[PDB]
Amino acid sequence: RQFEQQGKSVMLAAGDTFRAAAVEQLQVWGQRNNIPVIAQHTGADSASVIFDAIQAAKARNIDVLIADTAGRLQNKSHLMEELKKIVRVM
RNA sequence: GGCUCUGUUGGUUCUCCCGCAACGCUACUCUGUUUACCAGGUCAGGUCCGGAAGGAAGCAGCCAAGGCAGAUGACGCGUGUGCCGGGAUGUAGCUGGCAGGGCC
Ligand code: ALF
Repeated sequence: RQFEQQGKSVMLAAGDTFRAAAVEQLQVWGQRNNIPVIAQHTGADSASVIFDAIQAAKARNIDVLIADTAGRLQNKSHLMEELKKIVRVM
């Protein structure tokens, strides 16, 4: 809504396929803002979803795209490598 | 100014197979101690046979070994990691691009 206020078009992307009902939550937040939200399912690859979200945003000429991520502790290296994979794909 | 679904293509999930790299799981054995005579070995002391030479049954101690524990390698069972790994397969499910219609 903050980015919806000055007239910038906003689209949301769900990057958490791990936690339960995160997709549905961001879909609720997306419905409250009356803006399209791109997500697939729980368990899906996050980097792929975010990638497709950016591609779609480029095709739909979306001004601002916000990409969510899964909650992760810093002491976990594999999740850090996953996030690095997300960035690398982006 | 947005959206949906077809044509084509890129991913992803599930089922099956496999490679590399990156994180995590039992039963046995090594040490800690334990088990009087009635599994075994060495068997002190003592005792049995003998003039002598020497053998003998065998307690304790010790070592296996049998109970109970502290953890060591391979078998057995798993995976929200990376190479968007390589493949098989869906009449599948989800997502994106493009050629676009049409709906507003
Ligand atoms: F949405 Al969360 F940990 F609760 F990423």
